[PDB]
Amino acid sequence: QVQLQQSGAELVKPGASVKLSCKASGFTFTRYSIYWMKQRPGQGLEWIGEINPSTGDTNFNEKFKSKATLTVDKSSTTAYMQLSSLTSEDSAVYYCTRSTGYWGQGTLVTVSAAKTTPPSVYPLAPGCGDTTGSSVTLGCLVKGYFPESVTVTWNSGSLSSSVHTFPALLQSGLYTMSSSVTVPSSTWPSQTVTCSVAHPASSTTVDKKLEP
Amino acid sequence: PFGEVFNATRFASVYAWNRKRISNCVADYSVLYNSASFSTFKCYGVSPTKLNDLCFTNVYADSFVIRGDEVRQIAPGQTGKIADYNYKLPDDFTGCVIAWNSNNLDSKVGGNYNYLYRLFRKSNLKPFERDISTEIYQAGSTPCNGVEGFNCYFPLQSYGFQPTNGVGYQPYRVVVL
Amino acid sequence: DIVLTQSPASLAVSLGQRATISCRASESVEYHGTILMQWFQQKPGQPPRLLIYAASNVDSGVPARFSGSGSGTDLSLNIHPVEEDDIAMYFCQQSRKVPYTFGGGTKLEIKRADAAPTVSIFPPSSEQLTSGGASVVCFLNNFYPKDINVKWKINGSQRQNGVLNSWTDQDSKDSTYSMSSTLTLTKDEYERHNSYTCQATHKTSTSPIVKSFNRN
Repeated sequence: QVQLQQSGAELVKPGASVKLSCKASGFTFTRYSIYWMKQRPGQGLEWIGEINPSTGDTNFNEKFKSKATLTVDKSSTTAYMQLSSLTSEDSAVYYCTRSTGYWGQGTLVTVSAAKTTPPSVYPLAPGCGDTTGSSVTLGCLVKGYFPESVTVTWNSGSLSSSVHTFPALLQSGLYTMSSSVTVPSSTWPSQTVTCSVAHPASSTTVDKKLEP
Repeated sequence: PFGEVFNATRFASVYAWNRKRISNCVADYSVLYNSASFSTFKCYGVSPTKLNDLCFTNVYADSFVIRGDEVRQIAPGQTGKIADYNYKLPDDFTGCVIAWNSNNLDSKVGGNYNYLYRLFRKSNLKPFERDISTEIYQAGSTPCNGVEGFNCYFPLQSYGFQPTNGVGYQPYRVVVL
Repeated sequence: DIVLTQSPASLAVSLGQRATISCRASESVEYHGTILMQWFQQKPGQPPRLLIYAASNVDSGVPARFSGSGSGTDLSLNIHPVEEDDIAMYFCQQSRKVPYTFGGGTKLEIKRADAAPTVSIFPPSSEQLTSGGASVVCFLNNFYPKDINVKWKINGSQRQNGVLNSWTDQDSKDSTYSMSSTLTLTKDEYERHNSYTCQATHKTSTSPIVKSFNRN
């Protein structure tokens, strides 16, 4: 099917440059113009600079200084955008889009001088006097990571219903988030539950087993 | 006369409406309204019971498949997508237009993408005209150059007939005279 | 640069009702017979998808429940039977003059009957203690409406310093809201007490809904 796989979740030191890739699949690369969009939490969507997969491109004077759009017509079928001299106003989510259908997953760029700290995962299981009930809620606390971008998955997807991903919070340069999952009480103490947290910005993945 | 038009196994598309001729033969416009259950027989000029008594090469049959909500567009003076962009009747229209539902034939689980319709055009269609152009319609000040995007749209859209859709979103089939 | 101003910024509607949002443009986004407006929908945590192109035309894969109307300078997006999955942000974007501009957005949330929060407390893992810290978690899941308040108690006394709260957008399945509260504290400051308590205050209960535990 039509797919726009973006890379990303990248920490970039202030003032450096970065190149975001977006690979296209399921459609002919040359028949569809490609647009790049910027979204910062707090601000709305901003600006559509386009590349015609056949030379031509057009930007916005607001980005006609930090944005350089190119593409590889060849087997890559990949559109690239290079962002130059990244200031703190440049950390955001950038999307590649096809003018029709879903946009790419979005690359989150974080421009900071901080060192990549991996997340610390902790299991949250009730114990010592819990009256069970028809169902039980377990959790995973993902604390002390940077930069933002963390994905928690329960039982590799077997527990996708009754899941809650709480947005992350920045308290002193580090991020903290939580995830909850509710399951029938007849299961968890018998059939085990495992939480798999993924940090792409550190290329790390940690799995924790919840036990009473 | 002939009946392989209405009893045809494959009907045309709106933007490519299929015309058929009939001459040097006899046509009985009365018993036509017998193999019927026709949901539409809109008629302008003379009644078919009276027109059963004369006949030039005027005998023309235009077949295609439209949208339910759009059957009202195959009528003189009407505007819209089909009238302006697919099949335009004149204002001197002297004939009849016959229609009927066909959801059990031209519908699919997952949509039927065979029937299409023109959605954009630089100018309205002159009466009795057939446009099969497939060029990227320039919507704004931009030459498109064989590439789609914001503006510059592909002009032919598919109906995607599903059975779960409503009667307006259901198929049909039209005639002419 | 046409300025796109959306109204309202936040619309609440009921299941099956009609929802309408409007977009004003400083200039006319019309050109030679077509209105160069687009409507995009971004569900919570998803990339935006194109709903409407050329102001009134619907893109493939978009249900007929969405419709586009308006003229030149004032445009409207309508949803005739609002379904539970429509919880999303809605952006209008123009394309008659480069640069292409977007609107401010419109968060569409869904009205439903009240729901009491299921509250669950969680002591700190024994291994966070080895790190020197101790974080007590409390989940308040599936509550409606959005308004909710949280009090942390310890040995009876209220604590308000090391408390951090996180909220979720409305769920596409429940139309409810969940919330997490973390009381972070030192392992040394944690062993100097016994009972910990998470109290929720919501429309559905005149009395605070309480979960608690003791360090024994």
